[PDB]
Amino acid sequence: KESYSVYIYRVLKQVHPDTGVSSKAMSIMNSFVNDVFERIAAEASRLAHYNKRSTISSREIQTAVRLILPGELAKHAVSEGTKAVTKYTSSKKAKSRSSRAGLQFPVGRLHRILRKGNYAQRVGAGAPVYLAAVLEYLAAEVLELAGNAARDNKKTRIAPRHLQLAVRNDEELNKLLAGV
Amino acid sequence: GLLSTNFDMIQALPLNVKQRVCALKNLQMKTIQIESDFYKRVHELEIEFEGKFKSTFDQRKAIVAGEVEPTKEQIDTPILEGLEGDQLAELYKAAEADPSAKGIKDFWLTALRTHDLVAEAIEEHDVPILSYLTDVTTAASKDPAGFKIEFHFATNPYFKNQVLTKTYLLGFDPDAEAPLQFDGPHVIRAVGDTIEWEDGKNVTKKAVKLTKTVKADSFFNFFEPPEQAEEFLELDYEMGQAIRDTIIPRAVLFYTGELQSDD
Amino acid sequence: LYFQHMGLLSTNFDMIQALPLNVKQRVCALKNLQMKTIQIESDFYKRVHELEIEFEGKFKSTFDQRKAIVAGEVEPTKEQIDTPILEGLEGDQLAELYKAAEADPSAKGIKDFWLTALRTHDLVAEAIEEHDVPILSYLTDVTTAASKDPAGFKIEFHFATNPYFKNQVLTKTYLLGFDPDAEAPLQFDGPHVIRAVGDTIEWEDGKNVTKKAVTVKADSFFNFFEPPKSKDEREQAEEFLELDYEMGQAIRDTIIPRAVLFYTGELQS
Repeated sequence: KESYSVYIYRVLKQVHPDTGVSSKAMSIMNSFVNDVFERIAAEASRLAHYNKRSTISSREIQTAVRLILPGELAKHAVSEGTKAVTKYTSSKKAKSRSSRAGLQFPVGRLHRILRKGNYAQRVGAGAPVYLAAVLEYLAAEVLELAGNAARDNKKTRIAPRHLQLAVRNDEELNKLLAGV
Repeated sequence: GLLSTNFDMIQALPLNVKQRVCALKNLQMKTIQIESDFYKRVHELEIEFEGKFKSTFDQRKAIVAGEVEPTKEQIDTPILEGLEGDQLAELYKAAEADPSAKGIKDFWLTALRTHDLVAEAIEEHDVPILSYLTDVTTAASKDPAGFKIEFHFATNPYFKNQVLTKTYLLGFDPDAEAPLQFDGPHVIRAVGDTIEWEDGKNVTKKAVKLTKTVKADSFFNFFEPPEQAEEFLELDYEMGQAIRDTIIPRAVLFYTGELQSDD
Repeated sequence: LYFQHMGLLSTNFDMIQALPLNVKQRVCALKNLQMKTIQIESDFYKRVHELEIEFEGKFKSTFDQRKAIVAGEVEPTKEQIDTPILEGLEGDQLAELYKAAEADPSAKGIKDFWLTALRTHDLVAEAIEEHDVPILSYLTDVTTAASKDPAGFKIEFHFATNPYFKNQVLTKTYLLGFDPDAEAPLQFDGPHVIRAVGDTIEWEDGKNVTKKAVTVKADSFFNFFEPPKSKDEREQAEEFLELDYEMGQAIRDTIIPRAVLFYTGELQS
């Protein structure tokens, strides 16, 4: 039941700088992010419930992402998560984990939610970085398509109907977000 | 002490210059003693202002509990500061009045769990317990120097206590054995409160198999404070500071979530 | 912690939205009560400011004695000499250090004291460029004082006679607002900078490290004495203004009270 609205909004300004988003469309975005997060986390736990300490690493998230996300979304998400981890382990006023990874989505909060749900409890620092990049990539893809549909319909604000056009008319987003 | 950033420079200093640095160390100790008096006066200032803050917090508790009704001047305050006229009127129309809903349910639970530091301490089995929290208050003292935080719970099936008290004892003087540390008031002791749990409700304890009783994760270990012992106390104190300095004075901003952090 | 000025981005917006109207109106009352709490807090911060002014007279003597030591104007007393140069070390370990370098009668005071202290602080060190270094060697003292009317504080940088500029004191002044912003009252977190006021540096010919020929502004610590202007004198400029103020706070609140600990590097990050 978590809110990523401020991060979803910052991502929106990156792909569509002069486009807004309605409050109901923002609720739907949050549902997308929460649903994908829960599914990715539940499988990352199940895959790490069988090693000794049960420690969710960047590599468990990577495998859960390959399983949950379809085809090309999976390849691009894995690309994004890999780059975020590499930039994060390469990185150094104290800079937040999200900005060290070059991300808008909140690494620290996702670490807390991962550690909390006891999904194979013990979480490595790379895992929220990778997962934040995956959810941010998915948010950016949806927002890009929904923004395009919005100003094709002569609007400057993403409405719920622009999200459904973005999702249902994209083969892989539709398979990923069908149950939501 | 040999970890100092500029040790090699210090070592190379000629002796007559070294003695001047020593003089500066002695003068620095005197500065810190004066700083200690400053913090004592600030602590008294905080005590003085408790009476000034009290009425706003009382009125807030009465509103949260449903004991008093909002005035017209109160009703005309925007529920969220950020909104424009149009969007605000929508928001007020999104859900009709419900006369069976008294006060503001889950106010303190929502406020506490929206703060990222306190959210770290809240487990899911703590959530229904914190639903019974009706008020959170704080007060400071000169004798013994420190402050307390009190958590008021309505009658509930989890424990019998009606007030859970957390007390911090503070040292305001520089440590005679390390005077140059002094960074302000520092915790001597934390004193919690014994929770009188109803049968089978103690989420702070679990057994593992000899059969031992070990600590389970829960917000309510906040009321059982402590070579690791210094790591717990500092993070316990910092959570206490957050509640006293940040959450209590600005509770409704955490309830609405208008105060955010980017960890 | 930041205040979310876009209300629809509020973390608990959907919960708020779903609240029945009679509950919403109770939250509205709490917002009104919160504004009153903030007004009382602003009075608290004014009282703290008064306390800081009051204690200036008490701190002054320790800082003055420090400047005299740094300049070589006074000799350490026996009790000062017996104070360990580094806090952790015991008699045996100290006698090592005190024998590691023989006295040098040509060395007066503590050369480069304030330069070293400032450059050991990570925030201020970022602002010190290499052509600033020989100028800051002439810094004999850094002082600060606060005022009630007009509300704010100043930092004064005292320079010995030097070939870079003629000024003996460079002053940086911050005017602070202690009241909540009437059009955005809920964000109030304490005093906020209204304006920063610098000082005119009377550079000797060809020594102005704040200027370069491409004539453009060059990077230099001494641009601290050309602060960014407030809006009533002109955007991105207000983030520049906040970063200037933050460095002023670092110097006043941290480096000045604990200068020798930054000189030794006993204060770490």
